[PDB]
Amino acid sequence: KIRIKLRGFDHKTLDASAQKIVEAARRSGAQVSGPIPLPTRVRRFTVIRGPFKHKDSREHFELRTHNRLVDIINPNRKTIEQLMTLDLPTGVEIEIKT
Amino acid sequence: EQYYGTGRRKEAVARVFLRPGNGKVTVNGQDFNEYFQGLVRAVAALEPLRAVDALGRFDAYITVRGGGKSGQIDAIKLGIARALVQYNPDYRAKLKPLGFLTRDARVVERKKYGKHKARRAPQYSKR
Amino acid sequence: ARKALIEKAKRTPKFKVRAYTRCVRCGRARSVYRFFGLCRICLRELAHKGQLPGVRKASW
Amino acid sequence: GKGDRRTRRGKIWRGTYGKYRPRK
Amino acid sequence: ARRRRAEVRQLQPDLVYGDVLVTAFINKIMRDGKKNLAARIFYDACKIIQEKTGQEPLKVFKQAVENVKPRMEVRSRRVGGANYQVPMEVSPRRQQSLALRWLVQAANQRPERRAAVRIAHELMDAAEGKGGAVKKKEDVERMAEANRAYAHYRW
Amino acid sequence: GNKIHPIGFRLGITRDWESRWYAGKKQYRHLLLEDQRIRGLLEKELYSAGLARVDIERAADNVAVTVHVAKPGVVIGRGGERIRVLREELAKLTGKNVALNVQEVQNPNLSAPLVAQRVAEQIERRFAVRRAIKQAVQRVMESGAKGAKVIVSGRIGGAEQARTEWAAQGRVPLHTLRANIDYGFALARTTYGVLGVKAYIFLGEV
Amino acid sequence: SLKKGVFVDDHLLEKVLELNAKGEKRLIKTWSRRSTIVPEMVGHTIAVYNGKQHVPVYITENMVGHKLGEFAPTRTYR
RNA sequence: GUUUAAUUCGAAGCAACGCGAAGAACCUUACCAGGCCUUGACAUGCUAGGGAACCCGGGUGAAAGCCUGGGGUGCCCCGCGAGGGGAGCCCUAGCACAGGUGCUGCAUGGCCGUCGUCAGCUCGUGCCGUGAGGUGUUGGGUUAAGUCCCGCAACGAGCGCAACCCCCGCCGUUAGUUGCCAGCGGUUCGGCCGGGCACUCUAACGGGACUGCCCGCGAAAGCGGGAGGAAGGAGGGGACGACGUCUGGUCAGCAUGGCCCUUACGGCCUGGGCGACACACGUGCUACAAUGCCCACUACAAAGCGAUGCCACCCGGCAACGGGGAGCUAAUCGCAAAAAGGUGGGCCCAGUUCGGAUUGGGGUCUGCAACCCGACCCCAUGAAGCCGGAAUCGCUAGUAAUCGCGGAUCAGCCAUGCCGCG
Ligand SMILES: [Mg+2]
Ligand SMILES: [Mg+2]
Ligand SMILES: [Mg+2]
Ligand SMILES: [Mg+2]
Ligand SMILES: [Mg+2]
Repeated sequence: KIRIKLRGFDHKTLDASAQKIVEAARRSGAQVSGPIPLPTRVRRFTVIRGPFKHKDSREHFELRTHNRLVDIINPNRKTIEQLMTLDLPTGVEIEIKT
Repeated sequence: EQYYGTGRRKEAVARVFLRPGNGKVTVNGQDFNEYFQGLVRAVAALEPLRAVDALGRFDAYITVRGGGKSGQIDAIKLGIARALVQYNPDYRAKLKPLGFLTRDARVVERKKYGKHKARRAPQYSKR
Repeated sequence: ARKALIEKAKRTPKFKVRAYTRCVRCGRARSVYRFFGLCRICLRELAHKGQLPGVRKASW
Repeated sequence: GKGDRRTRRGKIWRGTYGKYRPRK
Repeated sequence: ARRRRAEVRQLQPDLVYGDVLVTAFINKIMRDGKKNLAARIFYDACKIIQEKTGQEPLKVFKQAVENVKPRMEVRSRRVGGANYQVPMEVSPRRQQSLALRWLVQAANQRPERRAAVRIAHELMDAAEGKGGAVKKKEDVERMAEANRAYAHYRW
Repeated sequence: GNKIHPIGFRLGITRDWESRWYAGKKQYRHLLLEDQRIRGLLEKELYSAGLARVDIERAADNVAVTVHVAKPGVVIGRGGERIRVLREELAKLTGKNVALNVQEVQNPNLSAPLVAQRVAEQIERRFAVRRAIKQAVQRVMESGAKGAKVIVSGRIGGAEQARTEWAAQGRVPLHTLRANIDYGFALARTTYGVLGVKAYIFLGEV
Repeated sequence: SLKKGVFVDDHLLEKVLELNAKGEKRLIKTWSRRSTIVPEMVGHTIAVYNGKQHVPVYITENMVGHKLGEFAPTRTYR
């Protein structure tokens, strides 16, 4: 039941993690509807290349934020053990909501 | 009991749904006859019927989703033909050669830095 | 006024009246972002470097 | 001076956020 | 615009009538990116000669067209060490495109308060040979065929 | 003068960041704040060992810092009176889960800065530029490399002019993605002043 | 536009209200400007700076909503 | 340019002039004027007095600054005790000092522009020449291209074009808190619900387009095609910018040599200035109107953003807005109403129910504080403007024009400029 999203600026670190979470329950308890890809959120920053007069010639950067979601349909008292056990993830943050 | 069509042009979305009816063609309710009251391309949205001599025949549920008005029409001029072919597939050689079964994608150009409307560079002053 | 102005941007003296920004490494006045705390300069010379997580170079 | 200190003219040059705009 | 000779765009024909020529004109009156707002003028004008007489608004359209398409015309071209002008015939496609832009620009000049009035008149007045679009047409030929003597370039 | 930052062009692919953590909305700078001085602390304290890289592992509260140096025998201390007291004396500004690593180096002369580090160190001492790079861009290629390029510029010989230099053998396709090329950022405060020692080291493909 | 509430600088009332315990004099040398022309003070003369000097003026009934900083011109061109 | 006391500095055809500025009310600020501070606004180290630290206040003084007061009194070497000492921190004195947007971009590092997205820059072997060197890269043709072909005493390669990266055109799967009666069951007939994942949409990996095939043409690359295919010959945009010139731009983003300033060329405050105006240019903004302009009614977005913030909604307000407060730390909540569009009435060519500059009075709206130097709104005042000379500007496709929607610095503040979206 309990709710978690997955937020990472890189899908590779996020999808894998999203694929990683599924292991700690879908192969520990009942089936889980796979990850739910939210529309990716961006933080679109374009900056003038030059340090002085050349106002044009700018260059663009993005701090993309890839959001994905996973919902378990039967919170199993043993699978949740397998969750916190996975203390080897990556540089990605996640939250748990009820 | 029906056939579905997809129609996307100019990032517009217009779900197309053909049924074998008689004369009901509306859009999200409203009424295609009068949703689009006051147009010019209005007849052009239903073309793959008189070109197949079959307007007084089938019926169509219509759902649009956002997109540009002409892009909402020009996409309908697809999902019609982008349907039917499932169980009505012989509807081809009097269409593709004449030239309907294509998206005619013409997506806009993005604005770019150091310019204005994407391609109009500012005034140029050698002086 | 290099090492003389950033120090002012700390004590917070007069009312919400002189509350402005200041880049960290570059210490530059304007062109500073509230997200990175970096001038448009003191950001690139770390962005292209890579000390700016997720800050790739855009492309679209 | 369109959008500055002490006139009344026009604000398509000064903006409005934080200016006098609703916050909380 | 030097090497390969480009591609002429092919246009979307009309819906009402069955001819590209019709659309070839409605897009021409179109201003400010306002498309439907133009076909009114045209088709409001069409729905006048239907009431004016037993003249169909299309089967007549083309006659003033062939009364606005000229034959031979000039062209400015640099030779020797100064500037003169050279005549020639007229490209048929250009002959067509030259006609339309001639036609529309004759509208706003006509003293007519409304809209389609400015359209049909220069059309109709050129259906027999007494229209502005005819004057500016022949004037070129008047400025051209008067230069028959330039028989060496010509090509 | 063109050719923007090769790594800055890499970055979002191939070689991943010199750090690694998501950050929230208003806590980004709050973490970046003390994240940078971590690097800035060592780029003149840990130097006499050849520094080329410093990761940063975070996610929440706990921070794992990994260093990439070639000569660890001096940063580790006679038995720990360095590497284990550098950690404890690192929390003093950031009370965080004091963590550390030291990744070995099997072939130093293959990392782009280490060269440029070695060059400037060699440039500072009154040494022959053109013939301190020729030896360098050769011993790079010698160490199993397959391409290199090391450009310097400044007051060569202290003369009033300022011509750059060259020292390269092979291929350095900067404009290609899969190339995987590290890039060296050096600096040389000297008698006459400030230099600019760069370096490209091609490596492989795919 | 002076909304619900008007103002005038602090030490001004220090430098202008003591001028009325006996309805006192006129001489003054201060440093404020953005203040509001005080309807309760149309009976003195006020030292108002411009950039290099203080240039005053006798206050007159009509002067109310305007500011003390207008009677002291700054950009010497006119 | 002109001037004021200051109108800080830089930028100088193409490469400056809606440029450093994506923050000139004070500070930002670098400028002027005045007031004041001098081991400081900062960092490291030493000596001495008081003291730990740290909170609070007053008089005056424009502020800063100056003088003063109440408290309070920690951590380690002893001693319970009257009482010796020390690390840190603070104030006052001597210092070592730092500090400067001061100067030189012609002394530099780094970063940027131009040529220029031009298509060139070269190497290994061989050959020709005493040799420097040439050839290869030249000739014909073709292309966006040194792209490629033929020939050629040359044959191959490296940097560069391309391509490997990103967004769109098509589709497959995965997955369903947006969406869906496309099929059904309640409906205040709303996707509100039960319910379901094709469809909508979303974001990860993938197939797909390679002149592949065929009818012809030029031997050759290539070309007119055509079929299939979504697209066909680069499908359409992004980012990527070689050797090198411009002794190019930047000591003012930063670092830094050297000269200088150190009782100030350092530092703090109030006010004033870069908005000053007989002028002229640059870039933009509304127009000078019937495809036109107002009023009322009636639909469609794409992207972007936001908890100590976004603001529905209720009332009040003839209006910017005020009090209350739903939801939303975010595909949910909101900013948010989009304009051109469609219907219907007016205005029937007028200097106009076209345009809003100026200006009088009157308001709410943020912050110590709105005259020079804010909006929005009301009663108006309603100027030139009737299409613009010599010239000159961008633009080859969803481009040009037109119509509108966001973001980025922020207590407020230079945001009609910029960067994105439709
Ligand atoms: Mg990449
Ligand atoms: Mg298609
Ligand atoms: Mg230069
Ligand atoms: Mg207007
Ligand atoms: Mg209103």
